[PDB]
This record gives sequence, C-alpha cells and structure tokens, in this order.
Amino acid sequence: EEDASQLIFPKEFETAETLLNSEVHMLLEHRKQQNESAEDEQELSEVFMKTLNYTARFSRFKNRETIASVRSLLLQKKLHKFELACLANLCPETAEESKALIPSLEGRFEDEELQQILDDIQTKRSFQY
Amino acid sequence: HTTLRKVTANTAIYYDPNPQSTVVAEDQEWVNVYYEMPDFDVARISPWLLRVELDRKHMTDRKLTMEQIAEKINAGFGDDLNCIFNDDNAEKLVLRIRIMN
Amino acid sequence: MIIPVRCFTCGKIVGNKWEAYLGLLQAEYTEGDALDALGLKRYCCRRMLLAHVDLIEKLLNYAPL
Amino acid sequence: DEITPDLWQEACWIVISSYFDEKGLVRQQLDSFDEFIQMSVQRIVEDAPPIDLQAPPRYLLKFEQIYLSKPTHWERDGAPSPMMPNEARLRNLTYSAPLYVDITKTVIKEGEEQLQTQHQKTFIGKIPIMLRSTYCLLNGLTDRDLCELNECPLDPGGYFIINGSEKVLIAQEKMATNTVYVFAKKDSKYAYTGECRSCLENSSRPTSTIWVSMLARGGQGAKKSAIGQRIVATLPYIKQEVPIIIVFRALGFVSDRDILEHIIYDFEDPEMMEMVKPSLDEAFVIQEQNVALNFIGSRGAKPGVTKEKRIKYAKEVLQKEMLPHVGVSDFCETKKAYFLGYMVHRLLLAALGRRELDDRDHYGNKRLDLAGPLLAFLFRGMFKNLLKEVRIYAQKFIDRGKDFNLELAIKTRIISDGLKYSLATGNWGDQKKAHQARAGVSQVLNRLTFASTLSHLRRLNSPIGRDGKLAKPRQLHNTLWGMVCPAETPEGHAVGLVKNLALMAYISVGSQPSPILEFLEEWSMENLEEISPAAIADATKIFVNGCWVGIHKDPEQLMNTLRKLRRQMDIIVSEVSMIRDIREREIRIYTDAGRICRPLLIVEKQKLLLKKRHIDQLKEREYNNYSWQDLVASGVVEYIDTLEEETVMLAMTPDDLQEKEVAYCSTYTHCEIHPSMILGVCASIIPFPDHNQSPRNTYQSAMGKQAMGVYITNFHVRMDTLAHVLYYPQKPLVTTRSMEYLRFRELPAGINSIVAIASYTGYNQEDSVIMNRSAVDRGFFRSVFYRSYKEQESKKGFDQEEVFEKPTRETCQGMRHAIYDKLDDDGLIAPGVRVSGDDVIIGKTVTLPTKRDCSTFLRTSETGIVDQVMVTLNQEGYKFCKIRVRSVRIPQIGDKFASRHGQKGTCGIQYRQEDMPFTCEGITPDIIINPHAIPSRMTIGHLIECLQGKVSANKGEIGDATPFNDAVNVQKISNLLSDYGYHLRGNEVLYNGFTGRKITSQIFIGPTYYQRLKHMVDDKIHS
Amino acid sequence: AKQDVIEVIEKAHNNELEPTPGNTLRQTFENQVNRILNDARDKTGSSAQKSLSEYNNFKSMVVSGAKGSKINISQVIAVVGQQNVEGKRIPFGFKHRTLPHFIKDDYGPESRGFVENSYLAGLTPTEFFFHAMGGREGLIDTAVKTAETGY
Amino acid sequence: VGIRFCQECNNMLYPKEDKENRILLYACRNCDYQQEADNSCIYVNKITHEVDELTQIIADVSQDPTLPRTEDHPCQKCGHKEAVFFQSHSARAEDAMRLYYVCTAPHCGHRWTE
Ligand SMILES: [Zn+2]
Ligand SMILES: [Zn+2]
Ligand SMILES: [Zn+2]
Repeated sequence: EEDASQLIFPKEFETAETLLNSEVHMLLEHRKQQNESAEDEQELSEVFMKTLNYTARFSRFKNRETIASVRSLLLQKKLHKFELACLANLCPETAEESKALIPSLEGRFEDEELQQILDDIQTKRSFQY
Repeated sequence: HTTLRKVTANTAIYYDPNPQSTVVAEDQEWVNVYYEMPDFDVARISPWLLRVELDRKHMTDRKLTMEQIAEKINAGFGDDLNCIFNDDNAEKLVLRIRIMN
Repeated sequence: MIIPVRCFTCGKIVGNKWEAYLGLLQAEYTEGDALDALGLKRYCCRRMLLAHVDLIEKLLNYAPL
Repeated sequence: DEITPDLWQEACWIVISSYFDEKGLVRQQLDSFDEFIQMSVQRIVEDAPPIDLQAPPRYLLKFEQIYLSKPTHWERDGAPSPMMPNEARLRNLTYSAPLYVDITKTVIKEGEEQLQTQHQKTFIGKIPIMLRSTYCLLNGLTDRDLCELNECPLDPGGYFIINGSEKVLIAQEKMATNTVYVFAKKDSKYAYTGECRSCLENSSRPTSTIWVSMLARGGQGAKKSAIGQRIVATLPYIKQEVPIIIVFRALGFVSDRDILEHIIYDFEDPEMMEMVKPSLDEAFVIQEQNVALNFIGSRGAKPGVTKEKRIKYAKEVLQKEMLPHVGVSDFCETKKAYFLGYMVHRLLLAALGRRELDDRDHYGNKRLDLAGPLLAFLFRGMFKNLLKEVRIYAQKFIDRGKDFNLELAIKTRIISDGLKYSLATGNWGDQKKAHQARAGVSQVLNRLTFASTLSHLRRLNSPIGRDGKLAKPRQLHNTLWGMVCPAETPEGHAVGLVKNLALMAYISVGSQPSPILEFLEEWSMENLEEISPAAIADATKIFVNGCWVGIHKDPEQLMNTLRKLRRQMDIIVSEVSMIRDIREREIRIYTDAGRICRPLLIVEKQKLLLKKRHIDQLKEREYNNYSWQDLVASGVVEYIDTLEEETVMLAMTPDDLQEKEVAYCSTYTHCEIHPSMILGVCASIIPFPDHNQSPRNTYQSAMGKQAMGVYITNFHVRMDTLAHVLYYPQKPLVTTRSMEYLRFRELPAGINSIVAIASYTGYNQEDSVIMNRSAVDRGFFRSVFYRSYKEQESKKGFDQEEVFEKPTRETCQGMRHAIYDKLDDDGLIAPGVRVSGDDVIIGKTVTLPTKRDCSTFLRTSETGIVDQVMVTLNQEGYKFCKIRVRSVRIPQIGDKFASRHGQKGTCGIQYRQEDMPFTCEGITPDIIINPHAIPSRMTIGHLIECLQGKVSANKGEIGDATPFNDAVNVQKISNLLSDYGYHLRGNEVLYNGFTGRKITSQIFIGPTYYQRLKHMVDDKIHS
Repeated sequence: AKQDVIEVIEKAHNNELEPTPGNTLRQTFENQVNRILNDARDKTGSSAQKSLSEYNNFKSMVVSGAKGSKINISQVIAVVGQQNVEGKRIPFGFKHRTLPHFIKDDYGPESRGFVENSYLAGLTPTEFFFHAMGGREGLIDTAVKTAETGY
Repeated sequence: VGIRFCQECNNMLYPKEDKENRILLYACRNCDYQQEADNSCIYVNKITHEVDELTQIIADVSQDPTLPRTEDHPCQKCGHKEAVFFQSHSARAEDAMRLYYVCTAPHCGHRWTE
C-alpha cells in the first residue's frame, strides 16, 4: 500500500530526516571509533560492516564541507526530504535522468531549474583520482 | 517597454570645477541660458557630471520628448539628483545629470 | 559462393558458361563480346556472367581438415 | 606537363588508389596503438615517480626499460609457444603479448655503502595486442602466409580479441586540450566563460581545467554596479572564485602596470582598458605578492592551520595544479602569466564582440581518442596501483628489517586482468574505484557483413556528459565535410551521436613537438622571457600544442618556410598542421594526436602541383618502388586539419579553378581529389546518393549493416554465435569507384534482381514486395545460418564437477524428455547429423552430492545439421568444446528484403514463373515492388539504377556509380538503352501471367541490386 | 532567382537596402532572400505539376491524392529547394563561410545551402552536404517527436 | 577614458578631486605621488558603440587567400586595382551589413570604406 514513486509511505518516517550515503559513513565511522577503542565490547555486527562498505563505495563526497554545502544548497529549494537524499545518492547526470528515476521531482520542478541543481552536485562530488 | 539604454547614444562623466565652467565646448552655448535661473544652485554644486546623449533615431520611433524623459528620472529616483534637458530642435540631444544639492 | 547452375529469372543454364566466360576474357575479348559468344541474348542471363564473383577461389586457399 | 580535364577523371581515382594501398582502411586504428605500444607505454614507465620505502634501510626502486615480445601462449608446462590470433578465438582466450620491465633497486642501510642488483626482464604482466599491428604476428606477411594461418587476407584487423570476442575501441570525441574557448551561457550567474582545459604532453598528470569567468551585468549592488563587470577566475583546487588579477600578483607581478601589460597588448585601444579596470578594484587591496598567495590559500580545499602553510599551498597549486602544460617547474612564472593574460585577452575580445565565440560543435575544438590514447590512460590506472601493491607489500617487510623479494612484489593479475576487464565488459576504468565507468566502449565487432565490419572499426562516438549535453552532437555540422560521413548515422534515439570516419580522412597518430620547438629558436622567433610585453602588440603569436612559444616579427616568411618543410618531409612531419589566424595575428601549430585530417591536392598560382609525370608513376605504382608516401615527399599533396581547413581555400575539381567566365575566387590554395570521398563505408556503396534523399541515405547505412553476406573468407574455420552467409553473393551491375577500395566487390552482400515496379494482384503495399517462387527454387536469395554452441566441463567445486558423457537414463536422476541417440560415446554430436526441434547436442552432467542433467539443447526449433565440432582446453585448462550448427533458410513470405536504398519491404506473396507478368521476350520479373513507395519512401536512383542496370547488362559493362560524375546522366543512359532495342526510359510491355491480354500500363523493369536483411520470419516464429 | 538574390546582396552590400521597421537589417536580408528562393521552388514546382501529362504516373498519384505530394514531385523534377537548418539557412560553421570552398562572408544561394538541382538531375557536392544537414534535422526532430508525442 | 600609471609604484591612478584647489588630479592611493589630469575627462561609454571598424581591421589580411578580391575599387593612395574586401567580423555590428576594403599591395595596408 506504500510506493516511493507516489510519495506514499508510513507516517512514522515523515518526522525522520534523510541521510546521504557518504554522510552515513561518517556516522558509522563515529560509531566504529568509539566501539573499537572507547569501550571494550563485542566486535561490530556483520550488518554494520556490510553497510559501511556500501556507503564507502558509493560515497560521493570527501569531507563534511562538501556534504554540508550540498545539503544547504538543496534545502533552499522546495525539495522534499525523501528526494533530498535520493537525488544526492543517485547523482543524476542530467535533469531528464532525475525525473525518470524520480517521478516526484517532475511534478514541481521544471526541465531548466533542476538541471541547474544537478550540475551543482557534479561540481561538489569529487573523484578519488 | 523601453529603457534608457535603447534611447541613449553615449554617456560620459566629465569634470567641471565651477558651475559656469562647462568644460564641454559644444554644450556651453545652451547650458548657459538654462543655468542662469538659480535652480538648485542655492549652495555649492559638486564638480562632477553625468552627461548622456540620446539617440535621435530612437526618439522619433517612440515619439518621446526631453521633458518626458527628465520627468521620469526626477520622479522615478526622487530628489536624489537633478537633471537638465536641452532644446528638442537641436540635432544632438544633451542630458546632463548631477547629484542633488 | 559459386556460379549458379541456371538463371534465376528464366532458367537458362549459366554455370557451364562461367568456365568459357573467364577463358574468353583472357583471350583479348571484350566483356560484352564474350557474352554474345556464349549465346546469352537476354540481359537477365548476361547479368549472371558479367557481374559474377567466384568467391570459392579465395576459400580454396585455406587448407582442409 | 599538366592533367587535361578529359583525363582528370581517371587520374583523380589513381592517386586515391595509392592512398588506400599504402595507408588502408584501418590505418587510424593501427597507428594509434603502434604509438601507444612504442612510446606511450615507455613514457608511463619512464615517467613513474621514484618508489621510496622507509620505516635506516632505504630502498629506491626504478624501472629502467620495457621489453615487449611477440604474443605467446603459456600452458601448464610454461613453454613460450607462439599464440596465433585464430587460436585465441577458437580457445576463447585473450590475444595478448607478455610485458617485461627492467627494475633496478638501490638499497642503503646507513652504512655508507651503496649496492644495487639488476633484474632482467621482470614479468610485470602482459598487454593485449591489436591485430595487424607492429607487435602482431600478422604484420608484413604476404597474402599466402595469412591463408596458412586460417586468417582472411582481406580482413583489415585493427581489433582486440578478448576471451574469444573481437572488440573494437570506439573513438570517443573529447574537447581539445591546451586550447582557450569562450562560450556564452544564459543559465550561469556570469555572462562569459573562459574555459581552457590544460594538460601536459601525452599525460603526466590528470587533466586540470580552469574557467576564467566574467560576472554578468544583471546583478545590481552598491559597489557591484559602480565597477560593473569584473573578471573572476576559479582555480582547480580552490572552491571559491578568486579574482584573476590576484593570481598574477601571486605569480610575482606585484606592479599593477605589469598586469595590464600581459593582458592588454595594445595600450592605444581604450575599449579593452576600461573593461579591465573593475577587475583591479577587487584585487587592489592585495598589493604584496605574499598577501596574494595568502589570499588564494585562504579558500583552499585543505587550508593550513598556520599562516605560512597557506602561502605554500597556494604556491604549489599555481605552480603545479594550474596551467601544467605551459610550465611544471618552479621557474616558469613569466611563461605562466603570459598564458593567463592571453586567456583574459581572449575573453576581452569575445566580451566586446570583436572576436566571434568559439563553436561548440567545431571538430577542431574536439579531439578523437583511439585505442592508443584510450589504452594509454588505462595503463596508468594499473601501473599506479602496481606501485601501491609493491609499496604495501614491502611496507610490512621493510618495517621488520628484512629485504623483500621483488618476484612477489610485482602483481601480474592487475596488469593482465585490469586491461582485459574493461576491454571485455566495456566499462572503462577499474571497477574497484568508486566511480561510474564510461560504457559503450570496446563493443563486439559486427561480423554480419564485411562493410559493417569496416564501418564499426572506423566508428566514432560523440562526447558524453557536460560537453556533449551543452552542444548539439546529433546535428550535422559543416566541419564534417571530408572528415565524417554525413549520411551514415544510426536511426533511433541515438541518432547522430554515433558516426563513421570518412574514407580518405584519418586521425593524427601523434608526434613529439621538440623538433618544431627547436626549429623556431634558430630563426627570428623570440621567446617571451627575452622580449618585453610591448613587442607583442604588432607581432603574431606562435603556439605549439597550445604552448606559448613566443611571438614572431614576420609571420609570412616563417609560415612559407614552415610550409616548405612540411611538403619536404623535413623535421616537421606532414602529420603536423599549422594554422594561421590572420584576423587575430595568431599562428597555431598542433602536434598532439587525435586530430582528424584528410589529404588535399596543393594548388600554386591557380595551377595543380600534381603533374602528368606524377600520375604516370602512379599508373605503374607496382614494381616501381613508388607509393602514396612519395607524393607527400614531393609536396604535391599535404594534410589539412579542421583548424587549418578554417583558413584554407578549396576547389571541388580542377575544372572549377582552371578558368571561369567570372572569377569566383582567383586564389585557390588546395583542391579536393574527388568530392565523393566524403561518404563513409556504408554511404560509399550507394549509387547516385545526391539523387537520393538524405534520410534514405541514412536509412541505407543501417540497412547495409543488417544486410547478410560473406563477411570474410575464413568463416568455416572460425566459430561465431551469429553468421549469415549468402549462397550467391554477386557483385552489383552498378558499382561505385570507391567500392573497389572497400573490397565490397570481392565480398558483396546481395544479389541482383530484375525488378518490375508494378501493382500485381494488390499483394504489395507501401511496405511490401512480391517475389518469384520459381526464382527462389533456383537459389535467388537463399542463405545459410550458423549458430555456435559452446560449453566446458570445469571442476568448479572439489565435490561436484562437470563431465562430458552420454546422460543415460539410469545413471542420471534428473533429465528432460528429449532424444539422446544423437550424442556419441564422448557426449558430443559428430558432424553430419541432422538436428531438429528440441534435441541435445552436447552432454554435460554435474555430480551433485547420482548426477543431474544440465545439457544444452537447441536455442530454437529450427532444423539444422551440425557443420563442424571443435574440442579444446580453455585458459583454465579444463576441457572446452565448440560446435557450429548449420541450417538452411529458404526465403518465404515472411522474410524482409530491402533494396540498396529505401525502406525494407517484406515479401508479400510468392508467385510461380507462370503467374508472374512476362514480357514480350519472356522475362518474368524476379521481384515486384509497389510503385507507391517511389514518391516518398524511395528515391529516383532506384529508377536510374534500373536504367543503368539494363544498359550495363545489355552492353556487358559495369556502370559507374560516382555520386558527382558529370559523365553519367539520365539522358545519356536512356540513349544507350535505345541502341539495344529497348525503351529509352526502360518501360516494357508486361503480359499478365493469369490473363494473357497485354497490360494497359507499360511496366518499368530493370536489374536492380538487392540485399537480404538479417530480419527473417523463421527466427521470430521458431523462438 | 539567383540573379535577384545577388541584386539583394548587392543592395545590402552598398547599404542601399532599407530594413523594415519591424525587423533589423541582418534579419530583413535573410527574409528577402528566403522569399525569392521559396517563391522559385513553388513557381517551378507548380509548372512541373502542369508539365505532367494524364498518362504520366506521377500525376496519377498526386491527382488521386493517394500517396506522395506536389512538393515531392517538385523536388524530383523542378528543384529540391532551400535546405533550412534550425529554421534558418545553413549556418557559417567556419569563419563566416558555410564550407571551405566558398569564399569568406558568402551569402549566395549555393553557399548558404540553396539546392537548385532536382533529384533526377543530381546535386552538386556542396548541395549534397547541405541536403544532409537539412535531412539530419528532420531525423532528429522525428526521433524526439515520437518520444514526446507518445508521452 | 585612458589609463595612466604613476612613476613611483606603477599602479592605478584613480580619479580624485581636491576641495582646496578645485582641480581634478589623478592620485595613487598606496603611494603619496599624485599628478594632475589635463584631459578633465574620467571615462566615456558609447551605449550604441558605433565605433569605426577601420582601426580594428588589420593590414596583414591582404595575403589571405580565402578573403575575396575585387578590382572594381582601387586603393586611394596606391592606384592598384586589386583590393581585398570582406564584411564586419564584430558581433556588435553583426546586425549591420557593410563592406571594408583593404589594399592588396605588400606594404600599403590602407583601409577604407565606401
Ligand atoms: Zn535468364
Ligand atoms: Zn602609485
Ligand atoms: Zn594601397
């Protein structure tokens, strides 16, 4: 009865704020650091390790400054919170790609203005090489 | 909708030490008679100028007049600056703008 | 790959004419003159000989199993 | 003496014949790879940073030289047996050659005693070798030898065999480097863009791009409005946009006058001076150079904690990160500033409108990356990771104090698998690196037809990303004339993105600019460091690969001398191109690779340099030690690129330049050999394309590739998943001169047909056609079909393994209902056994922890006979076999037939010879097409080709299909036909087969060439 | 038509041409030249329609209106016509010249893509490329037209 | 409209006005050196920018082979019949259509418009 394309999902998640894959890696790193050294506890669960690799492999940003800049840039617009992380995580190359991948954006975003947003994300995301 | 850019030909900022100097030779003939009346001359006037020329061809198409252009500049911007217009019959239209006294 | 047995249009035999066609070409005869000697009055049959390629010559270069 | 116009037609085609005989059709593929494997590979190893290991014990490892051997196969025995290219395809293994590198290590243990050891030919890895390249096993071999190796002599090669799959590196167009471009974008906050991506020679560091933008006047502010428009430059490692003026201060030009000297060359002109005034206001407060360095470092990516660190970071960024190509050392401040000032100067001209904005689609601004340049970038990815693996492996060894053996340090898998991965998958770059690979590269070679194979090798790809998106790659530009075929383009959403190289055009392989740089010094050329800025106002700027070599006092004399050297094959190679921007006093010399250019006859004083004697030698080109290269040596013909073609005048034919009643142009510099060369491989085979509509020519390009025919000669030996071979591939009655070079005459992909254009029984609509049943029974369009089935028995698991044997009902528990008598005692069906429907052709079982049947059945229900069976061992050493199932497809009502031009037409109905409309002489047309197609979705060339075919067959001479030959005309063809007792327009009286009464309308019948498309009904229904 | 275009070019070259109040000189010149070339195609094309006899097969198709159009016959017999790109004539891909063969800053019929040769007669090498440019635009528009219209 | 540099530090001389002598003098900021301006003009701005293109045309375009050559209009100070002509290359003047003639003589370099 829930669908991400139509922006329908359990009411509990409305209060929650989305997080980026790269940003989550920082939160996982903070959790990893304290567990490893701050306290003597059992080794982290396999689930924690699995998502850490996924976030690191798909991390589109180097430092917090790049993450914060994109978050602030997209916050100025009327972008929905669900689209906030989904757009940044996907990093669509062009406006046409984002709308097809994200049906919600095409409802309230024009073909020109959104293009000026995705290209901004491109200037922020950096390559290891 | 027409702007000053579409009706103006050229603009420059000239320097005149005293109000009667009018370093520009060509406009000295007509500015003198207009400036005889002490309008806004009750006190010192800055030695700067914002003389701007108006294209003759563009004015004819819009049927504009010098008084109409000057009125909007004064009314639109208020009393921050004062503008002086020349005779319409002149081949070249001279519009001199100086900051208000 | 090889010259067809007969004309696809009418059915006149053209495979046997290929051997004589090449022999006439090296005999200083013109391309169209050779066709007349073989007896190809129709243009459909002359097509089968004038503009034919014998690809089997290059295939035979490769050694067999 | 001179070439008379009555003889120019034959003379023009003779020089073209020599060009293809020497260069060929895949010279651009081979040349780039040869450069990559000869110099680029050496450069990467030579330019590698020193390897330093520390934890007292210091280890310095350096690579001395690279040795490359011919391809060999390493089996379990390890013997270096030669590996033939054909063996690679059959065994499904990559065709590649070993790579060897010399490693010299110097070790010092703080004992004041330095000793080193020599490692000769270290097995660094291996490099895939393009077929027919310098390192290939089939280079310089006569046609006789190629047949002995089961390789087609007519096959041009130029591809890589990876895992048994032939892959062609599709050229990817990229924006040219070390070039200043000014573009106008209405979406950006700034009016103009000073984009200029700068990179060193071949590649020492990743490409760095800087955008010297100019803020738009739209914004309004208290101070912004006053100064108005100011220039802001964004550094590659600086997030924020810093004023350009401050950059010069960081270089060392503290004085403000020096800033204007480098930017403004003509102080007399006041229009440009006023534009630079606002830029100085922002940077005025920064007067000292140290402050400028401090200012730039403030917004750096990783600002330093201490104040002094900010200056150091800015110093490194400007010195190294910024403008790497102009200078990489620490003593190039003057050179770097001059280039930076030029970028601002270029912006000023565009802003004022005195200089036209650079065209996005201009191919001169775009460079083509071939297998050479592409693989060169890839080779750095593994090599850089190779050092890390050695460093990481030694790191744990070094800290322990014991020496580390190099044999373990060097990783062969990364070098071997790294190149093999992308070349097979098509995803460029390493998969581990967390990015998006560029897909669409290294696609499987299309071997359906020989013409398709040639087109794929010369295929081009439009740029992707921001560059491609902003521009209009799909739209046809004027620069494509003679360089990229205009007609040829795939139809669909990706229309115009994929194109094909022009027949005569080739892409520059690449050369070192050092000989050109040294040449200028001995002449009047003066470097920037020697002269004052005031001397640049009147002189002309000289550029070598985008570098600021220095101005020259007299441009005319130097270029004339430079042109003479190019024609004489002196230190300046004919590949190099010199561009003279007269309106801008700029002389640009480019030597880097990726430049598309085509040959052009040189014209001097309205007279061709190509004389009769040159043609006479060419006529005897064989056994006389004369080739195309001699023509360039004599200076009769040179090469012009897109940028040089900008300022080079051209003449279509000598008749245009010899004399005219009114002189259109009295100064012709070059003359085209023949305009028809603009067409590509697929477009060249079309007669009268000018008579044909543009979409139809584009449509044929797609249909021509889909046409089925003899793709190569060694089809029997090889094994292909899909391969359609025609029973009787016959050369057309109407053929183009360029068809000879394509070798399509030797291996055609169609059969001629006497086509009568009439509406017979109304069984053919606009998209349809009527065939002759009797003709098909004689082999009118029949063709064979080959499908290769491939399987291996590998011991993937210790407990469970695959084996080849007969799956008996008793020993096997799980099985599918099918006939198993076909399989032999070895589990493989022997050649010569008819197979129909669902039948097992190879036996394979898995010994699960009793065995489960996992054999492979026929893909479709078609009835076919196995042609040949091959048993081999894969690269892993496990048994591997391939079998080719051969089936015969008879043309039927569902097959789709397409002419050489127009839309494909399905065979609406098949009629026997009796039912077909016979003429007076008794010639029943083989095929009948709908007349209603001719108007819109067909071309008059079909009627002209029919008229030419009738004359060609009647007169026994192959007609000429030159697109722009004035000799061939419709009226001339009609007159020739009338001499053989036929209607001048080709119309004939056809008697209806059913009713013998004459048809009121006289049908038009002629031998039109036709081709059978791969689309067949049997494949669809059998699925 | 070709002579008339030259006369228009000469008038603009000598500044004799006067722009219309609703348009600029550069756009006005492009409009005048387009009409001369457009009118020639229609006039020559119309004469071609009258040229065809009743027995002629080309006339039968168009007369009944089943397939084809009078413009198609015009491009086959009389003249192909101007090859407009992006709603305008062939742009100056090079510096003020459509192709290298044409002189700099050339605004003539052949230079700007006017195709004066019918399909039957055969197009000149310059015209063939200009014809391809016009056809390429149609294919691109057709490819996107179906995608948008289907949506 | 022009730009002048001081002799001390060779820096921009922004226009400054003094209230004592009532004379506009170009004075540098960082260095105390100041010089008077005799032009009495700070800058000019042509909105229509109808600047003659003759000064912009370079005399070295005579040897250009691509540029058309016409003998109808000879050079004023040479008499040579041959003369290369072309249209304005400035984007600002793209709206207008005009011809500019340049003498074909090797050293004359004369530019004129009819
Ligand atoms: Zn026959
Ligand atoms: Zn100073
Ligand atoms: Zn002169």
